[PDB]
Amino acid sequence: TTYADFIASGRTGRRNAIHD
Amino acid sequence: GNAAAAKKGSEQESVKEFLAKAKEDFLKKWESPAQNTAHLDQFERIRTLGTGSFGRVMLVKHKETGNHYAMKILDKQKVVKLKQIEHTLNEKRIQQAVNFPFLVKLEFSFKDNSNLYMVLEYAPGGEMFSHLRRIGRFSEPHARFYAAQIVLTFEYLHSLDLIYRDLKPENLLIDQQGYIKVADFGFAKRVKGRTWTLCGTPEYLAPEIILSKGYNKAVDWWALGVLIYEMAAGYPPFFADQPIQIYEKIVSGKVRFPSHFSSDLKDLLRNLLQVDLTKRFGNLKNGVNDIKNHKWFATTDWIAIYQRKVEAPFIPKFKSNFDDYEEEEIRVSINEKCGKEFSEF
Ligand SMILES: Nc1nc(Nc2ccc(S(N)(=O)=O)cc2)nn1C(=O)c1c(F)cccc1F
Repeated sequence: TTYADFIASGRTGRRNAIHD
Repeated sequence: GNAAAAKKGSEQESVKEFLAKAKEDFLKKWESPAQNTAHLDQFERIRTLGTGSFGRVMLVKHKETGNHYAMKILDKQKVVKLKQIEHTLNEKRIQQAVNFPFLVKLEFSFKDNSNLYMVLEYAPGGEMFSHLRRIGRFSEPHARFYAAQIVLTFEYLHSLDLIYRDLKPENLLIDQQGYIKVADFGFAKRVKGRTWTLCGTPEYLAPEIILSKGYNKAVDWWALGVLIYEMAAGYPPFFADQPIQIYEKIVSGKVRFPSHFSSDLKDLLRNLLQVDLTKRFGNLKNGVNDIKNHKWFATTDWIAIYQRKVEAPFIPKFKSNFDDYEEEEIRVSINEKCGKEFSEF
C-alpha cells in the first residue's frame, strides 16, 4: 500500500526547508 | 461552480473593503516596524519546544505579566553562514506587520550580541504535523476545516503582495479552540511580480520553483494542494527517500489519488496541483474565488470560519505530553556579532 510505503520511508519526520 | 467564482458584487465588495482596511493597517507597520520591544531577561525559559536551523524555539514565561510565549532564537552567525540574512529580515518585518486570526503573532522582538529573538504567540496544541502523523490522516470535513483557514490566510497575505513559501503541517499550529495558526515566516517575501529564490520544503515545491523559472504567489496555491492531499491521505502526493526523486515526481505532470478521496476532493486537487500556471486555481481571472466556490467547499461558511464560530473537529487534549529535549543554557557572547547585517532587526 502507498501508506505502508510512506511509513517505511525516511521522510515521515519533520522536514527541513531547503536554504539552497 | 465556475459561474459563481466569476461574480460580484455585494459579498465581493465586503471582502474588498475588509482587505483595503487590512492593507492600510499593514502598510503603517511595514513602513515603521516594531523594534527592540523586550529583553531576554524579561523571560523565564521553561523548556525547548522545537529546533530550527538557527536555534531552539523555547517555551518562555514573561516575568512581569506571567503570559506564556514561544521564543524563537536565531544565532546571527548561523544565519550569515546559511546566507539567510535578508530572509530573516523579511521574516521579522513581515510578521510584525500582519494581523489575521490564523497567523501567529510576533509579540516582541529584540537581539543581543549573539542572537536574534522572536517572541511568538504560544499555541498550546502544538504542530498539526504531530497530530496528523499520530492519527494517520484527517477526514475530509476535518481537512476542509483546516484548508478553509489557509485559503482565507493566503487571500489575506496575497492581497498585501506577500508570498508565504513554506506551507506544510510542520508550520501550522493548533490553538486552544482547535483553530490553525500559521507559524514561521522565514521565507515570506513582499514582492510585486516574480521572484527567483530556490526555497521551501521539497515535498511542497511547485514545479516552477524546481525548474528555476521565476515564480509568484501561485506557488502558495500549489502548496495548498499538497497540504490538502497530505491531510486527507496521511502521506504527500509526491514522496521518496531523496529530494531529487521527489522533484522528478513533481515535474512529471502525474498525480495518483487514494481510492477513498471523494470526486470533489480529486477535482479540486487536480486544479491546485496543476503544473500549467494558466490553469492553476488561485492563479486564474477569478483568483481565490475559484477555490472558495469549488464544490468541495460548498458547506464552508467562510465568514463563520473567519469569526471562529464553527465547531472544531478536533481539540487537542491539554493537561507531561510535550516532546523532550536536552536543554542547554544560553551563552551570550561579550562581543557583538554581525551588528551591521542585522541593524534593522
Ligand atoms: N508559537 C508556537 N507555539 C508552539 N507550541 C508548541 C506546543 C507544544 C509543542 S511539543 N510537540 O509538545 O514539543 C511544540 C510547539 N510552537 N510554536 C512555534 O512557533 C513552533 C513551531 F511553529 C514549530 C516548532 C516548534 C515551535 F515552538
